[PDB]
Amino acid sequence: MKVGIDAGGTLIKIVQEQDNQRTFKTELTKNIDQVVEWLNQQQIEKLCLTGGNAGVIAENINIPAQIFVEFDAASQGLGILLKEQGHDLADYIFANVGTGTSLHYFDGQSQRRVGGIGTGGGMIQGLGYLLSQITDYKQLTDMAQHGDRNTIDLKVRHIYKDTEPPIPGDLTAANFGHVLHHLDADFTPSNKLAAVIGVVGEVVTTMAITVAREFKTENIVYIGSSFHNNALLRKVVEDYTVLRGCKPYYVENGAFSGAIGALYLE
Amino acid sequence: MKVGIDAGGTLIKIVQEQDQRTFKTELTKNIDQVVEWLNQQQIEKLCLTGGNAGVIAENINIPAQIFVEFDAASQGLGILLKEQGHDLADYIFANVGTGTSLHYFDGQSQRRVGGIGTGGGMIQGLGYLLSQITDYKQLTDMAQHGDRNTIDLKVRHIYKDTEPPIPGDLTAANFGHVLHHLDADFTPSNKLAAVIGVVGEVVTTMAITVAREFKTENIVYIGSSFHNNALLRKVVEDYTVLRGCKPYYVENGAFSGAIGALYLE
Ligand SMILES: Nc1ncnc2c1ncn2[C@@H]1O[C@H](COP(=O)(O)OP(=O)(O)OP(=O)(O)O)[C@@H](O)[C@H]1O
Ligand SMILES: Nc1ncnc2c1ncn2[C@@H]1O[C@H](COP(=O)(O)OP(=O)(O)O)[C@@H](O)[C@H]1O
Ligand SMILES: CC(C)(C)[C@@H](O)C(=O)NCCC(=O)NCc1ccc2c(c1)OCO2
Ligand SMILES: CC(C)(C)[C@@H](O)C(=O)NCCC(=O)NCc1ccc2c(c1)OCO2
Repeated sequence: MKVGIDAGGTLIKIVQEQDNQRTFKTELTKNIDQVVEWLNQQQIEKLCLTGGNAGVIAENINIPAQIFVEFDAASQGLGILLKEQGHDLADYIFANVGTGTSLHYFDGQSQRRVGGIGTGGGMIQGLGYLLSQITDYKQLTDMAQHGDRNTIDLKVRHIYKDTEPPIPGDLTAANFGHVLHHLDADFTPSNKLAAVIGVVGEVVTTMAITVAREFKTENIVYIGSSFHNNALLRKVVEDYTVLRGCKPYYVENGAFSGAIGALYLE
Repeated sequence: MKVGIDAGGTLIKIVQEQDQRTFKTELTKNIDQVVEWLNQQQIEKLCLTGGNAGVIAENINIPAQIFVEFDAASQGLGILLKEQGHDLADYIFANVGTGTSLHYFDGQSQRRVGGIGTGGGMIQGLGYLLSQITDYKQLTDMAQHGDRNTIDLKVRHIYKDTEPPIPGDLTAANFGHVLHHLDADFTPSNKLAAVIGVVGEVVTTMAITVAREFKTENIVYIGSSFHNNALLRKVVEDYTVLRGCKPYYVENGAFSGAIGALYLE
């Protein structure tokens, strides 16, 4: 068997290949000791590593392992998954929405990193904690789907009132920009959490359409685990990608692009 | 006298000219008292811009020309840059207000090249949610000597002891260190420093991205979001220089739109 590991800041993504059967395992980066141990109990024909914690694994296992640069590995894996699922895209932006967010332009034969921003899943978790005292990711994300942003976010029509805006009125003018018009309010943990995800999705999508235009593609492929159990984030990103005339794509097992890629760079 | 007013989401910026200009600011909140002041005054020419120009116009008892904010801001900025001894053949400008709007100026005119709702309004609102402080002077002041280190995550923190493929001192995930420091103490300074951080960083990233697209090294930052907030100016200044671009701040750049309303007329 063959194993691929993308050991990120938050999640360790593991892909095992026997015959042609794939196994897709996720594990916490916090529990990296139990990944190293599992690995040490296994019969492995080939081990390929990538991600920020790849080296922690590599220095505590009993076998050699090839190590790849995660930008390369993610592009390779995502090419594999896009093909298999029927997407045949000449070019595209891809946005790896992980703990942080990295943005890449794939021109048809290779990738180039073209931007990055620190708004991603880490912010959802961290800023989510500070506003809700919720540490559990499922709990945090589920609760945010129950939320309404309208008392928190300020729209363009709120600013332009009864006059004609220079950009459409329903757009977000200012994330958290309505909070001070609603100080009579509670600000419920759900509402606050939807606004966090709101701001994270809008920033990511904004940067992505921006570089899409810069590199003259209209296809944007979103990946990373930040979308798992977060319909809200996936909605926010999708709607605004379409609103600005780009085509968004999500891919089955998108979050393992890295782990897959590492296997097929060997 | 001639009057130019940029009535924003949060602040109303007033410029009076006799001969010689006067700069004055008031809260959008208190728009009523701006209208009262316009109504008692003899004015040769009143020019309006911004989202609340309409609210002004329909409550004043005199006529008023209304100009579009992006054109006016561009025009006033050009004027202010020149008066302050700059000759930039082109530039990005980043109007950082309640929300942020980004423009490319090619030497003759401006195009909007994007925008983002991370801006002064988010500082105020998210900073209220993290701290319960509503007074702006106070909010921005608490932030100034905060420490972001237990809150933000650097690339070096993800990459541990191996060589990262981008510089390790870079922020990797805003608020991304929070869960590794659950052992109390998120203080209001550190939290507010982190809000400013994320807003400075998002704004600048957008700015330098459009600066590359449009092939200019010059980025001019305006808006009242920089008032009483050295840390926002620092965060933005440093990341811009990091990315190869030249940052510029402009004395009274918050009044760009007000000034421009007067000289499009
Ligand atoms: N079970 C989970 N526990 C914690 N976070 C989760 C979970 N499932 C999804 N997430 C989300 O996924 C995000 C991380 O996604 P991902 O696996 O792409 O990042 P990473 O590769 O660990 O980080 P990076 O590659 O930026 O170092 C988390 O911050 C969180 O928002
Ligand atoms: N005295 C103040 N009161 C409230 N907000 C202020 C003040 N001074 C600066 N600000 C900041 O500036 C922002 C407004 O920027 P501005 O350029 O005036 O935008 P707008 O045109 O939308 O009013 C506020 O969101 C706040 O962050
Ligand atoms: C694992 C990665 C680090 C590749 C991933 O999480 C990522 O790309 N994160 C975002 C990193 C980034 O590009 N940040 C942008 C940034 C923007 C502004 C900054 C800054 C950093 O440092 C200080 O000012
Ligand atoms: C006064 C203005 C509205 C001109 C100024 O505050 C501004 O330009 N704000 C930002 C508007 C913007 O470009 N927003 C970006 C945005 C990004 C994502 C969005 C979205 C809007 O609506 C829903 O998803």
